[PDB]
Amino acid sequence: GSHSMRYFYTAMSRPGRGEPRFIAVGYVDDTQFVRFDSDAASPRMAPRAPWIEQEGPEYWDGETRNMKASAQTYRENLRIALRYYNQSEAGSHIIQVMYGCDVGPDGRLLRGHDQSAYDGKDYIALNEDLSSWTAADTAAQITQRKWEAARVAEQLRAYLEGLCVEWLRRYLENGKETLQRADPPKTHVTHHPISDHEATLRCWALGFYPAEITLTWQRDGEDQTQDTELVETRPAGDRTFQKWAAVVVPSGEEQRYTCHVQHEGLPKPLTLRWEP
Amino acid sequence: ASLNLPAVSW
Amino acid sequence: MIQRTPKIQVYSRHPAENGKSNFLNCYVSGFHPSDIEVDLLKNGERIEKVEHSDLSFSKDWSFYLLYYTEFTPTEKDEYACRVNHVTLSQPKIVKWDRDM
Repeated sequence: GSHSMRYFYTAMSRPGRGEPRFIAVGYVDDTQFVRFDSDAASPRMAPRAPWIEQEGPEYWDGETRNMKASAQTYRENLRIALRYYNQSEAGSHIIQVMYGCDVGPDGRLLRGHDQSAYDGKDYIALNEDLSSWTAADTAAQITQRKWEAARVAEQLRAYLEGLCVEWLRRYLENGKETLQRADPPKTHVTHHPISDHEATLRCWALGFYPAEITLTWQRDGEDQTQDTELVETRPAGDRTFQKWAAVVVPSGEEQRYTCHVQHEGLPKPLTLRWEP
Repeated sequence: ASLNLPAVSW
Repeated sequence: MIQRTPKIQVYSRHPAENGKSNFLNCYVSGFHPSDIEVDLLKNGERIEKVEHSDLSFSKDWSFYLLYYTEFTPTEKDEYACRVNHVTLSQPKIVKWDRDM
């Protein structure tokens, strides 16, 4: 199917406690494959998936050099942001960045991304054209002006259409046994009385990959969106994900409720019910 | 592989 | 600035079966800023050597982390996750419930 590669950077200042920490992680789809942490005893870009381990020392040395350079850039950006927002040197602040590419089954670019935040709010984003920027406020407009003058968007576009897609295709081939395998959810419905008058039906999905899934309850064939409790999809720790959806139902009406599961590992959506 | 973007600051 | 308090889920990697080794997970998400303190507890006491995932974040910029440790459930033993964050006036304890 379709696939993505994403890098996520977090830079966190901590006045009085040294220089800002810089952490980077890389993902293909929902699989982390690299990390870098400036607080490690010996900072290096390090593998986090088996299929990246075969990259040679030139790869790891180059990625480590790039992360060290990026840490320096984002430490400077934290100082610049203080000026742009008229902020004191006493507070802790955070820059976040996400960038990468999405490809289709043919491996061709579907779209690229490059967006940043300051203190958890949008700061600046590369538009889908990979040629212009959206600035969230008058501070980010200063950055936008600098990046327009230096034709930064052209450099992002070159990466996103070139090396980003090329490396993603390589990783997908090297990791094809996992990255190109969908694991369908294992599903069941549980029932727990809450009183003499009502019971909870909980529809479970376990063991699935990738994380995207839809779990819905219907009553008499109508979606129960506003009466369904839906937990956030959560990692199991073995690459797979878990989720549940619950509804409170009148006792004796349980068979009027059906749970519907959609996942890319299922050739057809599943319908299930409580099976006493 | 990560983006190598030298000499670009906010 | 604006801060966001963590969501917390405590659960096992595999369906729990007494006497069968498993992993106890505490997933914290939706929080900002990123500093957070997470302990896994066995009968109220902190489990040593718990590991955690590398810091990452969601499309809305909020952070998430998985804390985890190997464990063997029993009928007697109670497990929980204890979380502190700048948004919380005191630590929040969420008990492990096998049906959640």
